[PDB]
Amino acid sequence: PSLLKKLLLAPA
Amino acid sequence: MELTPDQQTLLHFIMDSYNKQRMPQEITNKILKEAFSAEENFLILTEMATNHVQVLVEFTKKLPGFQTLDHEDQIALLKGSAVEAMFLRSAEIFNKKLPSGHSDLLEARIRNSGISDEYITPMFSFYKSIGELKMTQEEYALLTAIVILSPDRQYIKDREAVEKLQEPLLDVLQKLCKIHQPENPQHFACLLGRLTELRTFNHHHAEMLMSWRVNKFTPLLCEIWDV
Ligand SMILES: COc1ccc(N(CC(=O)NC(C(C)C)C(C)C)S(=O)(=O)c2ccc(C)cc2)cc1OC
Repeated sequence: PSLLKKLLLAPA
Repeated sequence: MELTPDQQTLLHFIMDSYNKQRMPQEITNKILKEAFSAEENFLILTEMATNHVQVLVEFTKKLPGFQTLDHEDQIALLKGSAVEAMFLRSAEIFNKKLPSGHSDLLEARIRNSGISDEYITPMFSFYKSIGELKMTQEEYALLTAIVILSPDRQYIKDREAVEKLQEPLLDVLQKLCKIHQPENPQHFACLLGRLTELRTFNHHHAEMLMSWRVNKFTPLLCEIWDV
């Protein structure tokens, strides 16, 4: 996965 | 005139998330306290842009209904709006968050670093232009959300779902315009008009970034900007 996807999908 | 309870929830979410994080004072302080030639200008640009990416990803994630979009559409809106949302956030910091007179000093240092002024002059001119509209924190945060939730993007599969997400935000912004600038019925259209200038920065962002390269962007920045 891309860096953006990892950051976007990281649970809040 | 007054925001209904549903509109208040949308506005609370946007305002809480927008003002949660702040650009570290020490990043901007390096410009005046340390040597600032083309190389340092490039490194500081990278740190600031990285800060924008970290803030805007967090902000975007808290946008009302953003998680109703599939992951590919979420990524497309993020990448599609990145440059515009970054300049809007920088405009707010530059115009309202710096100590008195510091904006002119920071402009001075950038104009004297050595980096080509091809895209620098229109950036500062944009800040001056939006600065004359005397926007509130609410207006900056809502315009940022409106930019992100744009159904017009090259890449967005569910345009109608995005249009339905953006519509209540435009409605909140229109209400805020009527409450605080009642004497100017075109205030809402003026705010939105400033987004056409941002779209041109977005369209030519690869050439702009090229002009700021000193003889190299980080992996995260290469991803969000397609460079
Ligand atoms: C070429 O020099 C720069 C170009 C853009 C930026 N920036 C804008 C800016 O308005 N910064 C100001 C602060 C107060 C927020 C000051 C420093 C002027 S920025 O925030 O690093 C930025 C904005 C937008 C994009 C697409 C990339 C990078 C910063 C730069 O120097 C470090």
